[PDB]
Amino acid sequence: QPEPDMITIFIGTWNMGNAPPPKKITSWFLSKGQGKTRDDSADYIPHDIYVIGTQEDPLSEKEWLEILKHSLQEITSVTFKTVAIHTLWNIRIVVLAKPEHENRISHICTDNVKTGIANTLGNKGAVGVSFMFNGTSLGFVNSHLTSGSEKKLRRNQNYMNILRFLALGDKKLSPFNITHRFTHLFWFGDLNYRVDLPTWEAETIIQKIKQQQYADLLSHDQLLTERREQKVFLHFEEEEITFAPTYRFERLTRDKYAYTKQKATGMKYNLPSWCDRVLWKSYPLVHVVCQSYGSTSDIMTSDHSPVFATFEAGVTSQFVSKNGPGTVDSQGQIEFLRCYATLKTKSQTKFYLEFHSSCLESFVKSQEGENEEGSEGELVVKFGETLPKLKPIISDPEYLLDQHILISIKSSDSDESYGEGCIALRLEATETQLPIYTPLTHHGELTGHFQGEIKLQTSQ
Ligand SMILES: OCc1cn(-c2ccc(Cl)cc2)nn1
Ligand SMILES: [Mn+2]
Repeated sequence: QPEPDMITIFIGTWNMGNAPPPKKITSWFLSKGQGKTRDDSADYIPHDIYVIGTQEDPLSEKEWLEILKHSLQEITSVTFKTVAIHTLWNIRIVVLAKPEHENRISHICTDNVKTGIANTLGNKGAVGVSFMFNGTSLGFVNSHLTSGSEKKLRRNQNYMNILRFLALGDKKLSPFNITHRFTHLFWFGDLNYRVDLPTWEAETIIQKIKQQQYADLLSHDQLLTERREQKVFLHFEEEEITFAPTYRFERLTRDKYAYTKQKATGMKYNLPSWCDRVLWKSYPLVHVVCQSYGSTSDIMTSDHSPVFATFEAGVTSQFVSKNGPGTVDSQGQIEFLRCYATLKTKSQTKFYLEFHSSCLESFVKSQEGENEEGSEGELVVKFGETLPKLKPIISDPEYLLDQHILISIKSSDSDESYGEGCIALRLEATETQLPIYTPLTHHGELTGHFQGEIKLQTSQ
């Protein structure tokens, strides 16, 4: 029974509005309703992994797991296995997988982050799950960010705190945050970004929605505008939105947006918004294709509609050779030529690189680079031909071309990372000098770039 090279992953996010779900929620898991929906012909075909994020979830873990498993069994006739469940207050993540994957899934981690301070600490934050699926690392974040149209900068701060403090994946990857630890990272939730249009335009927005004319609304979506200005979710993807705003509905129908200020809203307007979102970030040149992104029409217990997204995701096998794991394969090597880092820092410390990859027995430290003053005031750290030759554990090109090298540029003075990036080994050629490039980020913000050339030697 061969190992898969692709799986499908269902991501769901639903702010349940502290109400129990209705008796049938199968439309969510089938990707049916509005937007990019799943073909009817696929309805019986189970996804490999279902990741359910809820916010304002009033249920116990046991109660929700029973509903989820019985929903999936009804759809697929498969009894899904529980990989992980983690709850912070009323923010929950459930990961379910087909039973055939039980011996493919390992290194399961869970964590949460509480955002805010005093007044603003106690109900917002994020839960996350990570695990290995054979050779592939997968991370999942469900966040409930700060509410309110006039709090986009707080949401961006919440994002920055979650990606800095959520402790998932391989703890040896000490320079790297969750945005570099996984082959595929999915980040979803009630992100709470709003359509930034005047209050007076509420009924205009509603009439645009009823015409299915979303363009003038999406052009004011705070998440899209903050992402375009590189304020949040740098280097993440989101499928095009083709479904109506998922908030704020009158409960028990979907015919009515409830936007007006009420004592119950703290006298705030809740103009129709795409609060409920799914984004992803995958290592360079790994297959990931969004196959659905939409909202249900028939689940009306909450003032939010559920959102679904499904993905094809490339996965690799747990590779064994005669040599690695547990030794190197002399027939393999990774060389870096004419490499330099460009950093936004004012600092004048010397810098060194660390190279981290599961194709190495352990991470590799470089010698210090040569600082030059770049023309336009930047710091250029030149490594030229000084970088260590990396010795992968397996030389087979079917393995090595699927791997990735994480790079951290660290201060010699403090050993603190000034920038992290990732280089794919999925090269156009072996034994050939080829350009490489990654942006560098630190705690999610752009700090520079790393570029040069690479020369990969495989057994072939
Ligand atoms: O003790 C290790 C461990 C493995 N798993 C697990 C559960 C469900 C699936 Cl589908 C796969 C793996 N849970 N704990
Ligand atoms: Mn950090």
